[PDB]
Amino acid sequence: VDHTKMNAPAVRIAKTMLTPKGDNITVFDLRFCIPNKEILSPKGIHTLEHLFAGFMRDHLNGDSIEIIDISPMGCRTGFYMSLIGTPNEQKVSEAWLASMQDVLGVQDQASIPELNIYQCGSYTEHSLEDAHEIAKNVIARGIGVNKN
Amino acid sequence: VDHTKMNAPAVRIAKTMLTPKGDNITVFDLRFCIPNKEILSPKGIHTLEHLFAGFMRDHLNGDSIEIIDISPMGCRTGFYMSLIGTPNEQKVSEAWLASMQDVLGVQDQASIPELNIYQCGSYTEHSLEDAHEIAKNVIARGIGVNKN
Ligand SMILES: [Hg+2]
Ligand SMILES: [Hg+2]
Ligand SMILES: [Zn+2]
Ligand SMILES: [Zn+2]
Repeated sequence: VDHTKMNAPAVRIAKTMLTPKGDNITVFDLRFCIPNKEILSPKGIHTLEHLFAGFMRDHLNGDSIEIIDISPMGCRTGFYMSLIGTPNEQKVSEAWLASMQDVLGVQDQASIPELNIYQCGSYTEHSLEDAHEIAKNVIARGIGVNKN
Repeated sequence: VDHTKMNAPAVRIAKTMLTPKGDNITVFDLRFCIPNKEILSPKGIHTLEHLFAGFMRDHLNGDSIEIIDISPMGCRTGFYMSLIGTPNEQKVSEAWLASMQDVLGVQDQASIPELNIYQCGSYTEHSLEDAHEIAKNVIARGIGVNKN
Protein backbone atom coordinates (compact mmCIF):
# COMPACT_ATOMS: atom_id res chain seq x y z
CA VAL A 1 0.00 0.00 0.00
CA ASP A 2 1.23 3.55 -0.62
CA HIS A 3 2.99 4.48 2.60
CA THR A 4 3.28 8.03 1.30
CA LYS A 5 -0.52 8.25 1.09
CA MET A 6 -1.26 7.03 4.61
CA ASN A 7 -1.18 9.02 7.84
CA ALA A 8 -0.37 8.31 11.49
CA PRO A 9 -1.20 7.69 14.17
CA ALA A 10 -4.04 5.65 12.67
CA VAL A 11 -5.86 2.34 12.82
CA ARG A 12 -6.38 0.48 9.55
CA ILE A 13 -8.15 -2.76 8.65
CA ALA A 14 -4.99 -4.55 7.56
CA LYS A 15 -6.62 -7.74 6.23
CA THR A 16 -9.79 -9.79 6.68
CA MET A 17 -10.12 -13.56 6.37
CA LEU A 18 -12.56 -16.22 7.51
CA THR A 19 -12.06 -19.52 9.29
CA PRO A 20 -12.91 -22.82 7.56
CA LYS A 21 -15.98 -23.19 9.72
CA GLY A 22 -17.34 -19.72 10.47
CA ASP A 23 -15.28 -17.61 12.88
CA ASN A 24 -13.58 -14.36 11.81
CA ILE A 25 -9.95 -13.27 12.08
CA THR A 26 -9.30 -9.56 11.62
CA VAL A 27 -5.80 -8.17 11.36
CA PHE A 28 -5.02 -4.56 12.18
CA ASP A 29 -2.25 -2.18 11.11
CA LEU A 30 -1.67 -0.22 14.36
CA ARG A 31 0.59 2.33 12.64
CA PHE A 32 2.12 4.67 15.25
CA CYS A 33 4.50 6.67 13.03
CA ILE A 34 4.40 8.24 9.58
CA PRO A 35 5.87 5.83 7.02
CA ASN A 36 9.53 6.72 6.48
CA LYS A 37 9.14 10.12 8.12
CA GLU A 38 9.50 8.89 11.71
CA ILE A 39 10.45 5.61 13.38
CA LEU A 40 10.09 3.56 16.56
CA SER A 41 13.13 2.60 18.66
CA PRO A 42 14.20 -1.06 18.94
CA LYS A 43 14.12 -0.61 22.71
CA GLY A 44 11.03 1.60 22.99
CA ILE A 45 8.92 -0.54 20.66
CA HIS A 46 10.04 -3.56 22.69
CA THR A 47 9.31 -2.40 26.24
CA LEU A 48 6.11 -1.01 24.73
CA GLU A 49 5.02 -4.30 23.12
CA HIS A 50 4.96 -5.91 26.54
CA LEU A 51 2.56 -3.31 27.94
CA PHE A 52 0.47 -2.82 24.81
CA ALA A 53 -0.86 -6.37 24.48
CA GLY A 54 -1.27 -6.56 28.26
CA PHE A 55 -3.54 -3.50 28.10
CA MET A 56 -5.16 -3.87 24.67
CA ARG A 57 -6.36 -7.19 26.04
CA ASP A 58 -8.03 -5.12 28.78
CA HIS A 59 -9.82 -2.44 26.77
CA LEU A 60 -10.36 -4.46 23.62
CA ASN A 61 -10.15 -8.27 24.08
CA GLY A 62 -13.54 -8.55 25.75
CA ASP A 63 -16.11 -11.26 25.07
CA SER A 64 -16.82 -11.08 21.35
CA ILE A 65 -13.30 -10.20 20.34
CA GLU A 66 -10.29 -12.44 20.96
CA ILE A 67 -6.68 -11.40 20.76
CA ILE A 68 -4.33 -13.83 19.12
CA ASP A 69 -1.26 -11.58 19.22
CA ILE A 70 0.12 -8.07 19.05
CA SER A 71 3.72 -7.58 17.95
CA PRO A 72 5.89 -4.82 16.54
CA MET A 73 6.51 -4.34 12.81
CA GLY A 74 9.97 -4.97 11.37
CA CYS A 75 9.88 -1.42 10.01
CA ARG A 76 9.24 -0.32 13.60
CA THR A 77 6.50 2.00 12.41
CA GLY A 78 3.73 0.45 14.53
CA PHE A 79 2.43 -3.02 15.47
CA TYR A 80 0.38 -5.65 13.66
CA MET A 81 -2.57 -6.99 15.64
CA SER A 82 -4.37 -10.16 14.59
CA LEU A 83 -7.53 -11.01 16.51
CA ILE A 84 -10.50 -13.35 16.65
CA GLY A 85 -13.50 -11.22 15.72
CA THR A 86 -13.87 -8.10 13.63
CA PRO A 87 -13.99 -4.70 15.33
CA ASN A 88 -13.89 -1.49 13.31
CA GLU A 89 -11.40 1.38 13.33
CA GLN A 90 -13.22 3.27 16.10
CA LYS A 91 -13.26 0.34 18.50
CA VAL A 92 -9.60 -0.48 18.15
CA SER A 93 -8.38 3.11 18.41
CA GLU A 94 -10.42 3.75 21.57
CA ALA A 95 -8.76 0.63 22.91
CA TRP A 96 -5.40 1.85 21.68
CA LEU A 97 -5.77 5.39 23.06
CA ALA A 98 -6.70 3.90 26.41
CA SER A 99 -3.73 1.52 26.66
CA MET A 100 -1.25 4.36 26.14
CA GLN A 101 -2.80 5.96 29.20
CA ASP A 102 -2.26 2.60 30.86
CA VAL A 103 1.38 2.54 29.81
CA LEU A 104 2.06 5.96 31.35
CA GLY A 105 0.95 4.45 34.66
CA VAL A 106 4.20 2.48 34.89
CA GLN A 107 6.94 4.58 36.52
CA ASP A 108 9.78 2.04 36.49
CA GLN A 109 11.27 -1.18 35.10
CA ALA A 110 10.50 -3.35 38.14
CA SER A 111 6.83 -2.80 37.23
CA ILE A 112 7.31 -4.53 33.89
CA PRO A 113 6.71 -8.12 34.97
CA GLU A 114 8.67 -10.06 32.37
CA LEU A 115 11.83 -7.93 32.13
CA ASN A 116 14.39 -10.54 33.20
CA ILE A 117 16.88 -13.04 31.86
CA TYR A 118 14.54 -15.84 32.92
CA GLN A 119 11.44 -14.52 31.18
CA CYS A 120 12.31 -11.82 28.61
CA GLY A 121 14.14 -12.78 25.41
CA SER A 122 16.62 -9.87 25.67
CA TYR A 123 16.68 -8.45 29.22
CA THR A 124 18.76 -5.34 28.47
CA GLU A 125 16.82 -4.12 25.47
CA HIS A 126 14.11 -2.25 27.40
CA SER A 127 13.42 1.48 27.65
CA LEU A 128 10.33 2.37 29.69
CA GLU A 129 11.35 5.97 29.01
CA ASP A 130 11.19 5.67 25.24
CA ALA A 131 7.97 3.67 25.53
CA HIS A 132 6.41 6.45 27.60
CA GLU A 133 7.32 9.17 25.11
CA ILE A 134 5.50 7.14 22.47
CA ALA A 135 2.35 7.06 24.61
CA LYS A 136 2.73 10.81 25.09
CA ASN A 137 3.08 11.28 21.35
CA VAL A 138 0.15 9.05 20.40
CA ILE A 139 -2.09 10.25 23.22
CA ALA A 140 -1.14 13.80 22.27
CA ARG A 141 -1.39 13.48 18.50
CA GLY A 142 -4.70 11.56 18.46
CA ILE A 143 -5.49 8.28 16.72
CA GLY A 144 -7.27 8.83 13.41
CA VAL A 145 -8.02 6.27 10.70
CA ASN A 146 -6.49 4.96 7.48
CA LYS A 147 -8.83 3.17 5.07
CA ASN A 148 -7.48 1.10 2.18
CA VAL B 1 8.54 -19.99 30.22
CA ASP B 2 12.21 -20.31 31.22
CA HIS B 3 14.10 -18.73 28.35
CA THR B 4 17.40 -19.92 29.81
CA LYS B 5 16.48 -23.51 28.96
CA MET B 6 15.47 -22.60 25.41
CA ASN B 7 17.35 -23.80 22.35
CA ALA B 8 17.81 -22.00 19.01
CA PRO B 9 17.41 -22.37 16.05
CA ALA B 10 14.22 -24.18 17.05
CA VAL B 11 10.46 -24.17 16.53
CA ARG B 12 8.48 -23.89 19.78
CA ILE B 13 4.71 -23.90 20.20
CA ALA B 14 3.45 -20.95 22.18
CA LYS B 15 -0.33 -20.95 21.65
CA THR B 16 -3.38 -22.76 20.27
CA MET B 17 -6.75 -20.98 20.01
CA LEU B 18 -10.28 -22.38 20.29
CA THR B 19 -12.65 -20.19 18.29
CA PRO B 20 -16.35 -20.55 19.18
CA LYS B 21 -17.16 -22.20 15.84
CA GLY B 22 -14.56 -24.91 16.40
CA ASP B 23 -11.46 -24.32 14.23
CA ASN B 24 -8.23 -24.04 16.21
CA ILE B 25 -5.72 -21.24 15.77
CA THR B 26 -2.00 -21.85 16.25
CA VAL B 27 0.78 -19.48 17.28
CA PHE B 28 4.40 -20.57 16.89
CA ASP B 29 7.51 -19.22 18.60
CA LEU B 30 10.24 -19.45 15.96
CA ARG B 31 13.46 -18.91 17.93
CA PHE B 32 16.55 -17.90 15.91
CA CYS B 33 18.84 -16.95 18.78
CA ILE B 34 19.68 -18.06 22.29
CA PRO B 35 18.05 -15.45 24.52
CA ASN B 36 20.55 -12.91 25.82
CA LYS B 37 23.34 -14.92 24.14
CA GLU B 38 22.74 -14.00 20.48
CA ILE B 39 20.33 -11.63 18.71
CA LEU B 40 19.08 -10.27 15.35
CA SER B 41 20.07 -7.09 13.52
CA PRO B 42 17.29 -4.50 13.39
CA LYS B 43 18.01 -3.80 9.72
CA GLY B 44 18.26 -7.54 9.08
CA ILE B 45 15.02 -8.82 10.57
CA HIS B 46 13.11 -6.30 8.47
CA THR B 47 14.98 -7.45 5.40
CA LEU B 48 14.41 -11.00 6.50
CA GLU B 49 10.80 -10.07 7.23
CA HIS B 50 9.68 -9.35 3.66
CA LEU B 51 11.38 -12.58 2.56
CA PHE B 52 10.48 -15.22 5.18
CA ALA B 53 6.75 -14.48 5.38
CA GLY B 54 6.31 -15.00 1.64
CA PHE B 55 8.62 -17.98 1.06
CA MET B 56 7.06 -19.63 4.12
CA ARG B 57 3.53 -19.60 2.69
CA ASP B 58 5.08 -20.97 -0.53
CA HIS B 59 6.09 -24.03 1.50
CA LEU B 60 3.22 -23.91 3.97
CA ASN B 61 -0.53 -23.15 4.08
CA GLY B 62 -2.88 -25.48 2.21
CA ASP B 63 -5.95 -27.67 2.57
CA SER B 64 -5.82 -27.12 6.32
CA ILE B 65 -3.06 -24.55 6.83
CA GLU B 66 -3.44 -20.79 6.53
CA ILE B 67 -0.91 -18.38 7.99
CA ILE B 68 -2.24 -15.12 9.37
CA ASP B 69 0.91 -13.15 10.22
CA ILE B 70 4.61 -13.95 10.41
CA SER B 71 6.09 -11.15 12.50
CA PRO B 72 9.26 -10.37 14.42
CA MET B 73 9.33 -10.16 18.20
CA GLY B 74 10.69 -7.21 20.18
CA CYS B 75 13.45 -9.00 22.07
CA ARG B 76 14.73 -9.72 18.54
CA THR B 77 15.70 -13.35 19.12
CA GLY B 78 12.79 -15.00 17.31
CA PHE B 79 9.65 -15.01 15.20
CA TYR B 80 5.97 -15.64 15.98
CA MET B 81 3.81 -17.08 13.18
CA SER B 82 0.04 -17.33 13.61
CA LEU B 83 -2.16 -19.54 11.45
CA ILE B 84 -5.52 -21.18 11.08
CA GLY B 85 -4.98 -24.91 11.43
CA THR B 86 -2.66 -27.17 13.38
CA PRO B 87 0.67 -28.04 11.75
CA ASN B 88 3.29 -29.40 14.14
CA GLU B 89 6.92 -28.61 14.83
CA GLN B 90 8.44 -30.83 12.14
CA LYS B 91 5.98 -29.32 9.68
CA VAL B 92 7.16 -25.81 10.55
CA SER B 93 10.78 -26.66 11.25
CA GLU B 94 10.94 -28.05 7.71
CA ALA B 95 9.45 -25.27 5.59
CA TRP B 96 11.33 -22.62 7.57
CA LEU B 97 14.36 -24.52 6.27
CA ALA B 98 12.96 -24.47 2.73
CA SER B 99 12.26 -20.85 3.52
CA MET B 100 15.84 -20.27 4.69
CA GLN B 101 17.63 -21.59 1.59
CA ASP B 102 15.54 -19.27 -0.59
CA VAL B 103 16.87 -16.34 1.43
CA LEU B 104 20.15 -17.26 -0.25
CA GLY B 105 18.29 -17.53 -3.51
CA VAL B 106 17.98 -13.77 -3.08
CA GLN B 107 20.60 -12.17 -5.33
CA ASP B 108 20.63 -8.58 -4.14
CA GLN B 109 18.51 -5.74 -2.75
CA ALA B 110 17.65 -5.21 -6.41
CA SER B 111 15.35 -8.22 -6.10
CA ILE B 112 13.07 -6.59 -3.54
CA PRO B 113 10.62 -4.52 -5.60
CA GLU B 114 8.77 -3.56 -2.41
CA LEU B 115 11.79 -1.47 -1.43
CA ASN B 116 10.04 1.72 -2.55
CA ILE B 117 9.04 4.57 -0.24
CA TYR B 118 5.47 3.96 -1.32
CA GLN B 119 5.45 0.35 -0.17
CA CYS B 120 8.05 0.29 2.61
CA GLY B 121 7.54 2.27 5.83
CA SER B 122 11.25 2.03 6.54
CA TYR B 123 12.93 0.94 3.30
CA THR B 124 16.05 2.77 4.45
CA GLU B 125 16.46 0.38 7.37
CA HIS B 126 17.58 -2.65 5.38
CA SER B 127 20.24 -5.33 5.16
CA LEU B 128 19.94 -8.27 2.79
CA GLU B 129 23.50 -9.01 3.87
CA ASP B 130 22.32 -9.89 7.37
CA ALA B 131 19.38 -11.70 5.79
CA HIS B 132 21.74 -14.16 4.15
CA GLU B 133 23.79 -13.91 7.31
CA ILE B 134 20.95 -15.02 9.55
CA ALA B 135 19.80 -17.37 6.79
CA LYS B 136 23.02 -19.34 6.26
CA ASN B 137 23.43 -19.54 10.04
CA VAL B 138 20.01 -21.15 10.34
CA ILE B 139 20.62 -23.60 7.50
CA ALA B 140 23.87 -24.61 9.22
CA ARG B 141 22.54 -25.07 12.72
CA GLY B 142 19.48 -26.95 11.54
CA ILE B 143 16.21 -26.04 13.23
CA GLY B 144 15.65 -27.87 16.51
CA VAL B 145 12.54 -28.04 18.72
CA ASN B 146 11.45 -26.91 22.18
CA LYS B 147 8.74 -28.34 24.44
CA ASN B 148 7.07 -25.89 26.84
HG1 LIG C 1 6.42 7.80 15.96
HG1 LIG D 1 20.75 -15.67 15.98
ZN1 LIG E 1 10.68 -9.50 25.74
ZN1 LIG F 1 9.13 -2.79 5.06
